[PDB]
Order: sequence, then C-alpha cells, then structure tokens
Amino acid sequence: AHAPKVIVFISGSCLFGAISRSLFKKLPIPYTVVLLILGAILGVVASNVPLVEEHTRDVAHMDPHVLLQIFLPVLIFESAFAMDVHTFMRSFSQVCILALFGLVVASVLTAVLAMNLFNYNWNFSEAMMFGAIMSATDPVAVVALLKDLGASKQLGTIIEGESLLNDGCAIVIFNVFMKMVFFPQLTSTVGQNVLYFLQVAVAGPLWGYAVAKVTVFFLSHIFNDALVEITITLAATYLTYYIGDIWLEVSGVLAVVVLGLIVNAEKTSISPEVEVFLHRFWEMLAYLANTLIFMMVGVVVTQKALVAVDKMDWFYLIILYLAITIIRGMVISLFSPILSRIGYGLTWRNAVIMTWGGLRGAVGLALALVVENLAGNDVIGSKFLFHTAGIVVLTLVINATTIQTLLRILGMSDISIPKRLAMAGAVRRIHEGQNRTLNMLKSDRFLADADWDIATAACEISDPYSPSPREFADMMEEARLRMLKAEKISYWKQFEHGMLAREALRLLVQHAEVAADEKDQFILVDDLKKSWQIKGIYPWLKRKLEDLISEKKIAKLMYKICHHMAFEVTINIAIVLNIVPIIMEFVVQDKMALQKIEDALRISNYVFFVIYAIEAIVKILGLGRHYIVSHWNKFDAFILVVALVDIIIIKVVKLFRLLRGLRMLRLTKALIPKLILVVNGKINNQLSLGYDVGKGYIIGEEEVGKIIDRMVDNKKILRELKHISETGRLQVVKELGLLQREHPGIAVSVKTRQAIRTILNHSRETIHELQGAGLLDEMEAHKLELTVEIKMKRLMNAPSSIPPPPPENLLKNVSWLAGDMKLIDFIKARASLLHFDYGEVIVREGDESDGLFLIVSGLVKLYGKVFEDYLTVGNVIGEMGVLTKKPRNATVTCETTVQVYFITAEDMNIAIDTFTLYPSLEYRLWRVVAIRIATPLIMEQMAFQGWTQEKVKLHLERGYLVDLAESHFQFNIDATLEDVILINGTAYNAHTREEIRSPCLISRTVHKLTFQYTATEEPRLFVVRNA
Ligand SMILES: Nc1nc2c(ncn2[C@@H]2O[C@@H]3COP(=O)(O)O[C@H]3[C@H]2O)c(=O)[nH]1
Repeated sequence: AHAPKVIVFISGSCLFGAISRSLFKKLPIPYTVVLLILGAILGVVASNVPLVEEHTRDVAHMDPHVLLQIFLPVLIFESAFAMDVHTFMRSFSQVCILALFGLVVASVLTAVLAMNLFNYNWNFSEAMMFGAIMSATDPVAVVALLKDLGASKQLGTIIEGESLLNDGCAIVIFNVFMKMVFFPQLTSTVGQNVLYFLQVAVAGPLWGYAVAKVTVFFLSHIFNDALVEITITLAATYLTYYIGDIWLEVSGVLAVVVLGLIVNAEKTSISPEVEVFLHRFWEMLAYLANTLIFMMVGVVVTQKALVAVDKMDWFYLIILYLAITIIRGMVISLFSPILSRIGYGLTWRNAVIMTWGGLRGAVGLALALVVENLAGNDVIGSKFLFHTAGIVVLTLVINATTIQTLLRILGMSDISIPKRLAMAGAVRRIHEGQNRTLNMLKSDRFLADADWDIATAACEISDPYSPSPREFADMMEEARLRMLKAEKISYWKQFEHGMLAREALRLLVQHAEVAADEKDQFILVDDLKKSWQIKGIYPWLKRKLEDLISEKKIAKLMYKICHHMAFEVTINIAIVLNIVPIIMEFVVQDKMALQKIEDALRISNYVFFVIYAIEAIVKILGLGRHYIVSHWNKFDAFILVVALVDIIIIKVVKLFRLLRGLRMLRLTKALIPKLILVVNGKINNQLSLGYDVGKGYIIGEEEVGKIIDRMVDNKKILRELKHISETGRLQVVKELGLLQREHPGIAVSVKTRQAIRTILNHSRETIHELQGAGLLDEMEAHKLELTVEIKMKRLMNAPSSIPPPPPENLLKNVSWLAGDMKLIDFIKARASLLHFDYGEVIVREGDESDGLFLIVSGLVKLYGKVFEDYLTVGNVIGEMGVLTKKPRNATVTCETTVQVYFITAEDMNIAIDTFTLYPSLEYRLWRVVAIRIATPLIMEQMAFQGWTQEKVKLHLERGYLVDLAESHFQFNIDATLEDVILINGTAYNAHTREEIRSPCLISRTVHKLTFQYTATEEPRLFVVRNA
C-alpha cells in the first residue's frame, strides 16, 4: 500500500495529452481544451467511483506551495530559455513599457471591474489578485503561427517577450497580494515597504544574474561531460528559485527569468550537442507541466467548484471576457504614441494581433489553483477558479481558433512573391532530382522488379504554398533589386561555412531588405558603421582603470620577495580568508545582545594584524624610503596605523567598523585587474561583431562584383553599380583597419580566435572526409573529433586581450620565412626597421624598386593604375619589384603613423642565391604572389557557381609551381591536373603557336604549353592537381 499512486496519474496524463495532441492535430481547436474536458470527465466519475478518487487525490489536492515550487520554475525558465534573446534585447524597452506599465493598468482596471460589476463584494486586495491572475498570457500558439506566416522578425518576439515579462510580474503582484489576504501582517510599517519592494524587484534580478554568471563560468570549464552540463543546468535552475524564494525571501520568478535569459544569451559556453538536448528537454518538461495543470484544473473545477456556481456567474463570465479584451486594446493604443517613438513601433494591424492574441494559459490557472487551495471553503476559491478556467476556455475556443482567419483578413498571412518563387524553384529542382534517381534505380539489376507506381506516388514532393530615360529607370531598378538579392545569397553562403556569425548575417540581411524597400537605395556603409562603432564608455573605463594600477612609478632578497607574485597572492588570500573572522566575531556580538568565543576571536584579529605587520616589514625593507610613494602602500600603512592605535584599547562597539572598513577595502587592488578583464570582454564582443559585419560586407561586395558582370546588360548601369560598391568597400576596409590601431591587444585576440576556429573547422572536415571514404574507423574518427570539440571549447576561454607580438615576431611568422630558422636569422640580422609619419610616401609608381617592406604598424593606402586598396599590419609590399627587377606597380601612402621592416634589394639577391634548398626562398616568394594573382582569376571564372572565396583560396593552396626546366613544356593532363594559371612570362600553344599573356588562366582547350629560356623574364606557372 506504500506505492506512489501519483505515478499512474502523471503517466496517464501523459497518455491523454498524447491522444489529444494526436487527434486534434489538424482541427483548429487547441488540444489543451480537450485536456480540460478529459479532466472534467475524470472529476465527475471520481465523485462516484471511490477507487479513482484514491488515485487522483494526491495530485488533485496538491499542496499550494509545492505547486509553485515545482511547476513555475519549469514554465518560466522554459519560456525564457526559448526566446530569441538578441531580438528580445533589441526591443527590450518596447516590451518593458507595455509589459510592466501595461500590466498595472490592465490589472487595476480589471480589479475595479471585479469590485464594481461582480456582486461578490470583494475588497481591493482580492480584486487585485483577480486582475493579476487574469493578466498572465501564454501566446505559445500565436507566436507559433506567426513564426510560419511571417512578420516574426519583430512581432513574434514582442508578444513572446511581453508575455514572459507579464507572467514574471503577475506572479510578483500575486505573491504580494496573496500575503495581504491569507497571511495578513498588522505591522504595516511605512519604511519597510520600501525595503520589501527592493527585495522582490531589485534583489531578484541581481540574485539571478549572480547565479547565472557563476553557472556559465563552470559550464565553460566542462569538457566532454554532457551529463554534468545538463545536471548543472537543472540544479542551477531549481536552486535559484528555491534559495531565492525561501532562504533569501527574494523574488524567485524574476531570478529564474534573468537566469534563463542570461544562459540563453551565453549558449556558446554550452557544448553544441548538449545545447540541442537542453532545448528539447526543457520543452518536454514544460509540456508535462502544462498537461498536469490542465488536468488538475479539470478535476478540481468539477469536484468542488462547479457545485457552487450561480446563474449570474455565467453572465459575468462573458462581460469579463469582453472587458479584458477591450482593456488590452485600450492599453496598447494608449501607449501606442510612446511605442511609436521607442522601438519598432506598432501598426494598427499588429496592435490588433497583440490584442486578439492574448491567450491565457497554465500560469494563470496555476495561480488560481493556489487560491482555491488557500481559500478553503470560502466561495472566493471556487469563483476565482471558475472565472479563470472560463476565460481560459473562451480564449482557447474563440481567440485561438479565429486568429488564423483574422491574420488572413488583415492580409498578414500572404506569402511574398520572392518566397513563392523560391519555393516553386526548390520544388521543381527536387522533382527533377527524383526523376534522375528513378532512371538510375530502374537500371539496377537488383531493384529492377520494384513496383514503380507505388514508389513514384509515395515519394512525391508537393508545393505547400500552391534607351529612353523613362524606360531607363526600369533597368536601373531591376539591377538594384537583383544585385541586392545576390548580396543576400552571398551572406548566406558565408554562414554555411562558418566564416560569418549568425548575428552579423542577420544584420547584413536586414540592411539589404531595408535597402530594397526604399527607392534608389543601396546598402548604406554609413549605416553599417553602427556595428563596429565602439561606444566611448568602455574605452574610457578601460583607460581609467588601467591608470589606477599604473605601477610605472614604482618601477637584499627583501626587494626580490617584494616583487615576487607569490607574496601579493599569499597576502591577498590571507585577507580574503580574514573576511570570515570579521563577519564571525561581530555576528557573535550581535547574537549576544557566550563571551568566550568573542575573547577567542579578538586574539585571532591580533594574529591577522601581526601577519599584515610582517607583510609591511617585508615591503618596507624591500623598497626602503620609496615604499610610501605608491597610494596603495599609503592605505596599507594607514591600516597598520589603525592596528597599532586600536589594538591596545562605546569603546567596544566603535571597533567593529574600524576593523571592517580598511581590511575589506584593501582588496580592490586584486579586483581592478578583473574589472579590466571584464571591460576587455565587453569591448571584445563588440569589436568581434564589427569585424564580422565589416568582413562579411567586404567579401559580399567582392563576390557580387563578379556576378553582376554577367547579370546587368546596360553598360552605364554596370559602371554605376561597380562604383558604389568600390566606394563602400574602401570605406569599410579603411574604417575597419583603424579599429586595430585603437585597440591593438583586443584586435589581436579577435584575430587569433578566428584563425584557430578556421583551422579546427577544416581539421574537422578532413576527419569526416577520412570517415566518409572509410579510410578511418568510426570509433577512431569519433575519438579524434572529440579532441577537436574540446579544443573549440577551450577557444572561448582564451584571454580577451593578447599583447601584440613585437616586430621581431612578425618576421618569424611570415609565410615565406616560417620554419627555416637559419633563413630567419639571416633576414632578422639584416632587416632594418623604419618609421614614418602621417601622409608620408613610402614608394611611388615607376620609381625604381630598392627593397621589400613588411608592415609592423599602421595603415597604408595604395593607388595604382584605377585600383585602390588599404594594407595593414602583417602585409608585405615590394615583393613583385624584387622578384622581377621592374619598376613599382603602385604608390603607397601612410594613412597613419607607420613602421615597416625594410630589407634592401641587395640582401634579397644574396638571400635568394644562398638559400636554394627544395623549399627555395625564391620558390616560396613566388608562391605567395601566385596565390594572390590567381584568386581573382578563378573567382571571376567560377563566381557564378557555388564557389566561395575561401574555397578558391584553399583550392589554390593545394597547388605548387612547376620548375619548367626539367620539363621545358607543360602538357595539360585532365585527370590529375584540375587548373593551370600563368603568373609570369609568356607561353606558346603547341597546337596553335599562339601567345598567352602572363596573368591569365590557361583555357582548358590548350593541350600543351611551350616555353622559352630568354633571360629577360623567367616564366612562372602555377598548377593545382586533382584529388
Ligand atoms: N598592385 C598590387 N600590389 C600589391 C598588392 N598586394 C601587395 N602589393 C604590393 O604592392 C607593391 C607595389 O608594387 P611592387 O611591384 O613594389 O610590389 C607590389 C606588391 O608587393 C596588390 O594586391 N596589388
């Protein structure tokens, strides 16, 4: 008889939920309504059949607190965890104005209604509870509908976020007014109310934020332990509510709301495979919670609530339903002028959807169950549940069912022409693909006898949506609209390969859409700047905090110990330990208002004072008279002044603050660096986004500029577009380069994070390629792919700021120098560093090439015959003037203060002729040039296919230069030779004796290349072999 009878009810409710969700899958009525009917049926039979009553009693009569403690954390957290937080923040003010202030008016008006209309003679407190529970909305259905039909970019999240905040605040108001109705306290002190307000409203979010930032800290330090990650998430979610609500008397719901939002924002710290599990897991838990609440409501509403329902109650139900409907619309319209100025605004049709889509749900019902249990035999409990359930039913029966048609009437359900065209094209391409497979299968000997009628009928994919200037402007608009489409595609292809973060993709696509809507409007670079524009607050904080710990002024073993890190670390650790005595002794004294402990801990304070005294002794003997120079030491001398002056002695009570203050304050020296790190983190986030948007736009323009050549007919239009794109690209590449100069360390951090991530991604691909070809066992491959996963998670713990390498390091890591230590020594011992001021010219067109240059600082603009570009740290200039002894091809101007490593041409010839091993210096230098020339050519040839610039760069990377001497002629293999690029010199076609210009992609029709040994120019050829 000790079996947990709650098991059958919980499991049975799951089966009934499955049945309802299955049968009413295509019908309009939401399944939750069916669950309520089933619960009512269970209730009526339970009144007659005692056996079932014994199986429903333990859940139907659930204690009220346990209801809140278990279900609300799931419902609230799941709602928060499922939000599109980025869009939520971009409209946070718009949500808050409507969610918080709108809630107050909506509930109070409802409370006034409930006091005046209803004959229950409720007072204001009960009426406010009524209004609070009536203002909680669960639009899960409406947001789901909008996600498919469109306008989900803003509206779906506004209603979802508004519902989240409204539910969060409703529980707060309900918690406040419940205590004044069922647990009244007479004290009613005016001052305490302010304190009480701060705890529920202000402390809650802070508690949630603290727990969230602790949680994500550990989650980022867990590798390959998915179970631990999931368990940590669960325990953090449940302890946040429990500790906050019970131990701290702090608003649990708000703490969980912040915790859910913060964790959702920090999803990168969760392993990708655990993230997808958690989303489905929390969804499942919320689904279970919803079903239980509806079934419980159905059971109890029939058992003890409908027994005491009068005729007028039904009348008031309809009136109340109408009132809450008009009240929501009035509130939305009343704030409409404000919402127009703050955020995205509200169109009249969008407002109607918000007004009509305000469905009530479980959160409202759960609170009603609490009143029913708490009210006991009072009619308040029954009529609270009656109206809550009734309004829930009506909103589910009417609002939830007609919203689909209303969205059509307002014309919001219409699918745009581009979507229809894309879907039709996709369906047709899939349809064609199946036909190709069908022909292939019919030729198979094994499968030749299959029933093809059934196969074709059962695998069909169906479309679910089924020269005059006056004339000249039409051509312009078509090109503009078509180019904007190519840009949108270009961003998407980048996202698939991981070159672009999702936020940058969304920003770029949104900007493209905004441009398309307006007439004669292209994507505005001056509008893109809002991404990589670092607001001054964070740089100011960084500089100010760095100033506070500028130890440059401070800059026989006592001196050595004074400057050893272990000394400071140990003493700071002692001080943080010394917090415990400080709290303990004074807490004991407060409790005392025995003395044995007090006397004992006063001695320990002397011990800690002695520790600090020996610290000071070491510091002074290390630095001598110059110890007092630093303000920090002055404070640490003042603390020991207090020690000496007050160790001897309101004589007792005055000592606590003196002991506390200085000791607890002198920890800030160890805190300031952490705040510097945090501020770097904030700058690192914004800067990282800036590079993505800027880099994405630059690559998008570069790619599209070679697709628009074939797409637009009118030449004058072609010139027009290629000019705007060039201006925008130069603007971005210049502005983006400057950010590096402003924040060198953070820029290096960002650039290293991308570099590693790109390496690991392609490292992951080869494993799949090896596994895909079967060359590696599945278990062995999975073992390797784990190491990649942990490495990519260690990436997100990398320091936000990395000190930039000194110039000597740059020489080591150059492509055509890395690896050969002897060569690096030769160059490093001959390269001379130079400095330049703003606007100074390093080189000029036609001027004789004197020596190479490597940029170690600053930014330089290039102007050559017209092509213009900007180059920055790490780039090399002067390579094609040394490799071929020819005048310079471009002018170089220093857009800012610049430093360069100058290697004289005379050195290069010596370096070239000295290092002649297989990885020849001249070979590598030419290879670097060749890839830079080849990429534009191959991109131009192959841009109209699915080839992104990264792939072409990788494709060329596999190539190599041909010696061209041991084989004076190059013969064009097709099987193992994919493409051939000429980089220098000229070649003669054997079958035509035609000459081909130096920078050209050898056409496939050429079968053999014949070369010459004239000393004027050594021809150079680049070849990339096939798989
Ligand atoms: N013209 C041109 N020069 C480049 C480019 N990238 C780097 N450079 C350097 O600009 C230098 C100017 O002409 P040089 O012959 O001195 O050698 C050139 C290259 O080393 C580029 O993309 N185009």
